Amino acid sequence: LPDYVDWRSSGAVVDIKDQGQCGSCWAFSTIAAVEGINKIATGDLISLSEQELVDCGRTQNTRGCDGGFMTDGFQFIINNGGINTEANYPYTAEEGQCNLDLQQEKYVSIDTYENVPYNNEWALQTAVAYQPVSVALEAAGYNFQHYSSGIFTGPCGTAVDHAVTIVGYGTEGGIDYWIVKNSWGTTWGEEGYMRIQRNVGGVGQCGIAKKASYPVKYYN
Repeated sequence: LPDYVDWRSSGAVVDIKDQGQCGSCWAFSTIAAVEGINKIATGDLISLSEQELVDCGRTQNTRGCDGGFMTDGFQFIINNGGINTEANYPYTAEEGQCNLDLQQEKYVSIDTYENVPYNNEWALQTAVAYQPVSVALEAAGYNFQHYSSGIFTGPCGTAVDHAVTIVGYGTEGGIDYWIVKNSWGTTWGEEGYMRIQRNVGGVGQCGIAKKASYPVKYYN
């Protein structure tokens, strides 16, 4: 695998977004991964609608601003035959009624999704070498919350509670890291991103390797 990967460098990552006062992170992670594979497979970068997932993608386990799962996000886009753009179905940071007309407008599609084998940073690295990958991690701790620069090495728990998107990886000063795209706006971390320690084993740093998944498009 490559020594360094950064999906931002090849125009596969939309500018940093802010979920605001709403636990919709599963939706931001779903969308960032779909945005990535769409650029990789088709050549065009399009900013897509988190609000559509929040309003229209509710399940037994996925509950808009009350948390959810990227697998349900991917499932919705597959089931619906696509997803609308950010511009057409804008983000409100509030749970609203599913706009059926906007739901019918489809600008990006995915064919399938896959789960990265659990607790396997090597499998995760393999997946990230091909595309941005949706992950969940433990983001509730003071140090994670106040992260501003460098490679985050903890402390943090492992009990997944917040979804982000891995958009690359690398090594600096002998320390391996993942590049994480968060949805807390540009004022958090390294202009919205975090470098977080990689190759620590097991569940990965802050549990990052526990529940990784990515969307699939059959044709390039």
